[PDB]
Amino acid sequence: HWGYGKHNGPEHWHKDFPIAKGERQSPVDIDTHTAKYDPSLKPLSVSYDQATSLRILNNGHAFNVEFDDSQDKAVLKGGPLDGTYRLIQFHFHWGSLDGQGSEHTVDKKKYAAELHLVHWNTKYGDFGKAVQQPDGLAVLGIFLKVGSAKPGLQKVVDVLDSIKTKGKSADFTNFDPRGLLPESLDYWTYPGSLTTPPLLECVTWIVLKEPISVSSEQVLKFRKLNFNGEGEPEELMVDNWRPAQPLKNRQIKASFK
Ligand SMILES: CCCC[Se]C[C@H](O)C[Se]c1ccc(S(N)(=O)=O)cc1
Ligand SMILES: [Zn+2]
Repeated sequence: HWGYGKHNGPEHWHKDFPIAKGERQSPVDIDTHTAKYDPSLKPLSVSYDQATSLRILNNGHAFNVEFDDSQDKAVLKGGPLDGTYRLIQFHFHWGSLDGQGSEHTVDKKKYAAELHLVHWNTKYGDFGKAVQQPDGLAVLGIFLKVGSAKPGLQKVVDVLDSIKTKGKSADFTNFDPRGLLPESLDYWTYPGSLTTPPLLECVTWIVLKEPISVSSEQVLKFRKLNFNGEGEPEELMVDNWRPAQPLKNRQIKASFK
């Protein structure tokens, strides 16, 4: 099965998922000098005041914080988007060392980690339908750098001991994802894909320019997670990131000058 090892990692994925070599794959390097300011892009609208978190799951590739998406409770609108996109889950990608871990890069700079807040277009009715559509998903990407602690991340860090291994889940109610945002909502945007199999070309990527700061102790706790199931030999959950893919016939747009 696919993963991030020597034998099943990103360079192998094309054999089961040929769209891996497609025309709008993610992530990409954001060349900040080549991205064009698009004065017609709107401010992002992030409306998370009524978000209902439910559960946290170790899926063997990352951990997902899942939300109630059965109503318009936590939505993303505006920016490059037409219509309303409902928050379904967030997860991270991170490194074994602070100098790697992000999926997107900025002028080839790798951050320690990257947060993905995943949303689906409500005109398609459910997430499974939305991933079959070129405008089905909107993923809000936020870089993490190591420095000062992020206080709004700590409730996530403290539960990870309870979901160490693949298939473990824990109740995770009343978590406020607004605590993970930076101050500025300035962003880059481009059409892309899921960054894991099945690599479907269904994502409007919205990547915030301002990173959030997390502490070394916070990311060290991410790196204590396991890819393996309980009672299997330990394989630390680190370097769960896909490298940058060819931009091909795409333009990255900036919301800011
Ligand atoms: C069977 C249900 C529908 C088929 Se999609 C299969 C599975 O649910 C992957 Se969900 C996924 C979401 C976000 C990302 S990312 N890193 O943000 O681009 C990656 C994957
Ligand atoms: Zn992701």
